[PDB]
Amino acid sequence: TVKTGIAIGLNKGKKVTSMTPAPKISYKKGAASNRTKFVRSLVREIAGLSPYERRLIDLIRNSGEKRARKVAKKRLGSFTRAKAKVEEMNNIIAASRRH
Amino acid sequence: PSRFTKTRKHRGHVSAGKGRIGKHRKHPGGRGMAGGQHHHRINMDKYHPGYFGKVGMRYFHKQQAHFWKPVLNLDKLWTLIPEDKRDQYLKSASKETAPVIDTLAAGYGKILGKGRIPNVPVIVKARFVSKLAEEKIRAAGGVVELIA
Amino acid sequence: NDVDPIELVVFLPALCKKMGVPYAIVKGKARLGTLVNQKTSAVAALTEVRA
Amino acid sequence: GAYKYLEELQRKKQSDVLRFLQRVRVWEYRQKNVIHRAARPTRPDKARRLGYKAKQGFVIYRVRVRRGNRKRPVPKGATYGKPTNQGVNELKYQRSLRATAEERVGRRAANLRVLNSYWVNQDSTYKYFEVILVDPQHKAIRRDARYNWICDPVHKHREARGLTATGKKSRGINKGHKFNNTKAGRRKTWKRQNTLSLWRYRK
Amino acid sequence: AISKNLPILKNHFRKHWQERVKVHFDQAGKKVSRRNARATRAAKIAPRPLDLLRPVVRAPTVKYNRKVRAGRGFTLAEVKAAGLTAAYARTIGIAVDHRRQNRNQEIFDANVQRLKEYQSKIIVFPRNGKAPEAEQVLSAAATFPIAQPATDVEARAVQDNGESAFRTLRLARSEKKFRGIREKRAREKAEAE
RNA sequence: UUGACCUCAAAUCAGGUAGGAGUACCCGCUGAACUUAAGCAUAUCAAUAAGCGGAGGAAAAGAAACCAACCGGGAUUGCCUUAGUAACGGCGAGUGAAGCGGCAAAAGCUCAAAUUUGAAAUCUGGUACCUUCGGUGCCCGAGUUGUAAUUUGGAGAGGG
RNA sequence: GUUCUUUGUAAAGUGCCUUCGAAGAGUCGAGUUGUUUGGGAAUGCAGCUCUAAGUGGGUGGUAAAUUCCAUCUAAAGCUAA
Ligand SMILES: [K+]
Ligand SMILES: [K+]
Ligand SMILES: [Mg+2]
Ligand SMILES: [Mg+2]
Ligand SMILES: [Mg+2]
Ligand SMILES: [Mg+2]
Ligand SMILES: [Mg+2]
Ligand SMILES: [Mg+2]
Ligand SMILES: [Mg+2]
Ligand SMILES: [Mg+2]
Ligand SMILES: [Mg+2]
Ligand SMILES: [Mg+2]
Ligand SMILES: [Mg+2]
Ligand SMILES: [Mg+2]
Ligand SMILES: [Mg+2]
Ligand SMILES: [Mg+2]
Ligand SMILES: [Mg+2]
Ligand SMILES: [Mg+2]
Ligand SMILES: [Mg+2]
Ligand SMILES: [Mg+2]
Ligand SMILES: [Mg+2]
Ligand SMILES: [Mg+2]
Ligand SMILES: [Mg+2]
Ligand SMILES: [Mg+2]
Repeated sequence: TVKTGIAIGLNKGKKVTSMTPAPKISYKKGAASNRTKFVRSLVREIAGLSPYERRLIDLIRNSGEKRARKVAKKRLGSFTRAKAKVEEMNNIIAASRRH
Repeated sequence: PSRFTKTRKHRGHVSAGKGRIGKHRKHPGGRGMAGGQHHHRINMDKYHPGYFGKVGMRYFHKQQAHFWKPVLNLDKLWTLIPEDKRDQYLKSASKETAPVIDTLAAGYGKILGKGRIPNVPVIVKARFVSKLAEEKIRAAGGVVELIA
Repeated sequence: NDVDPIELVVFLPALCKKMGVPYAIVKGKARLGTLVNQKTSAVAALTEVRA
Repeated sequence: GAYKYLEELQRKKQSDVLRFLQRVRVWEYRQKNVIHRAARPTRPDKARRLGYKAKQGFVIYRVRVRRGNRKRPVPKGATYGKPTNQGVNELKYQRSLRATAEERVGRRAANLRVLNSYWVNQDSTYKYFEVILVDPQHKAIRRDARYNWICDPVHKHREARGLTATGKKSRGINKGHKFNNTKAGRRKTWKRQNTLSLWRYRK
Repeated sequence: AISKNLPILKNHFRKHWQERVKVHFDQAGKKVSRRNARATRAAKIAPRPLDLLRPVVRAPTVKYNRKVRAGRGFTLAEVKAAGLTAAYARTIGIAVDHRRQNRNQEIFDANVQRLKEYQSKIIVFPRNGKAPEAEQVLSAAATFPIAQPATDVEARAVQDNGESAFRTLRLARSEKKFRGIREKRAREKAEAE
């Protein structure tokens, strides 16, 4: 990431003395927050799975993670959300009776 | 001003210089660029070849600052040196204490090699340089220093 | 047991179970309000009690 | 506190508990009047998030708005123009149902100021909203400098002028290249871009 | 209406453009009004230079990155290094910008230095004192002008090492162009069965 | 049987508030066609006229879920530019911004989400007195389904 | 400028170490439809259907998968010139 000093090429740009400014408290907007982790776990206990989450668990158990990811991409917006939802569903499956 | 216009002279002449047979009507050929392909095709093909159709590829959200690179030819290469010091650098053309020229500070991105420079070493700082420009600078005994 | 928007207290049994806090679903937010000198309270807690 | 639990639970709208509550509450709201005063917020955490406080001068109104497109009100579907404007049945009313809800609520309670609103329920025919309103004449609001800004006359019918959250959303009031058409006002930007500026010494 | 050999014009006057024509007849009146407003603002505010001290800042977009200019406000790091708090600087006439960040030691040092010069060249009056008239100067920007940093010396010795700067640029461009394909080739050549 | 609570009502109940006008400028909704394309349907006129709702002395916007790709800028607005350009378009007629740069003016901020829990510390109203754009005392009431203080991401909080 | 006032062992700011650091949901986002935009495999807006997450989310002007990077912090609010 150190500049090469010339106006073309991979790390193009002027060589300057870097500083590494202090980290903003933003960029931590989606942080861990034990409080919210506890609350989310408790709410997941109180309210169970959505119908599509139950269907995704059934698909993971029977027809495979690829089919589950396809159905999750159809249900949710995008492929990344589908992957995250399938990972959460199979974590739920693991944390269920088949520990 | 109005008093020097031909319409003052056309007072008293019925057609105002616009003809009796083909008068001054509203839009006898259509408005604007109408008929450039149909009844103004001759005036389009002549004096405007290439007008119709597409010719290359598109560029969404093009920023000209990305392509900002003003070119300075070697033929000047010295107007960037102030006139007061120009003579004393032209004399005493020494490889040591050669004048340093910041072309980027002068406001140029690339140095081109059109002209020929006197046989005086000059340290040229540029973002980009043409091959012949650099060759002539080294022949004159200077060097090109790449900057950003 | 009669909190009109029930979401305010539905998690309370599960939270009490998770933290090991004894809880009773009792009759009357008005009764808890009489406990705490309010019209209604919807909850009442004992943390420290005399010997 | 309990508001974080309310917030997280409210996001599980297709869970069994929230489905049951949705059914019961949508039936009750459909039984009540189209616009009716709500004694308290149905979602108190959401009301706090949107600015509501449990003090005198804060008012909640529940409102029912018909769902779907905006059919062109032309008689017999005749538009009397070019085919590009013959559309009747697939026109979308470039303003939100939430905006309609709070506009009707403001018209009803013209003495109050619409502070905010939030979705609470929906069926096929209706969408249900709760509108948070402030009494600018109440002394509890005229004092309490955190809220007496809404007592200024410049905030009359902000829901009618699109100055609430849904109003700014519908007007497209956001920063960035995606909102070049609507950043300082769509019509204002159009006027600026279609104004011919001539100086004394012409440029 | 395509006449004899003339350039194709693009005059956009097909709307009701005469409904929106702004002739700046009030250029002189507005200049007088701006001068009056500046005079009354200078009189109204305490002896104070009619604007806040602004930091030195590097322009983006290489068309302009060669030059330095006044920025919005000093960063929190710059204020702390100059020895003030942001709240106090905002009240003693320093623009503070929480958004700008310091990644360039030269610019950071220059801003800290001009903050120190500002503190040395201003007099903060006591809240409950005598406060003699201090001969208000109208421009902190004029008091502390922004200087373009000097990069090199007027004359220097030639240090040609046979580098062929043109070849250097060509090779850097080619290395950037083929970096991904060479990385992919290395990955498939280090397969190790 | 009595006393609450919740919800919902009534009163020429105590005190208030809204309507309507103006509408040059402003914030939105709705919304054409004449016209141009030498015809004409997409397009253009025009996100305009007409219609409707809502303000002020300005309005709106506004302190980045911004711009950028830099050696990085740093709320919003406006002017000069960018630029009749990138781009859109029976790629026809036509249309058409934005970053940077100079300048005018500059100003920054606050809620929700925190247990005050050794003390609802908060507030409307009535009443009495007073030095009355209000204060003090008392009394109801609001409020624990949360009113104060404390914190707003630039941070900040709890301990030492 | 001057006088009664004295606020208050009340409020605020700053260094060091430690543990933390709550940050907005039928919302973002996606599909489709209509409208609109210079925004072009879709600029904003709106209807309907689906509907998130928290080392997340949005953006990075060619759709997609994979891997990085950069930059901000939406779905709440006030503010003079
Ligand atoms: K003729
Ligand atoms: K019509
Ligand atoms: Mg004659
Ligand atoms: Mg004649
Ligand atoms: Mg009440
Ligand atoms: Mg409808
Ligand atoms: Mg009465
Ligand atoms: Mg006409
Ligand atoms: Mg025609
Ligand atoms: Mg004709
Ligand atoms: Mg005709
Ligand atoms: Mg009109
Ligand atoms: Mg008025
Ligand atoms: Mg003004
Ligand atoms: Mg305003
Ligand atoms: Mg902020
Ligand atoms: Mg800006
Ligand atoms: Mg030009
Ligand atoms: Mg147009
Ligand atoms: Mg504090
Ligand atoms: Mg937020
Ligand atoms: Mg429309
Ligand atoms: Mg890209
Ligand atoms: Mg505002």
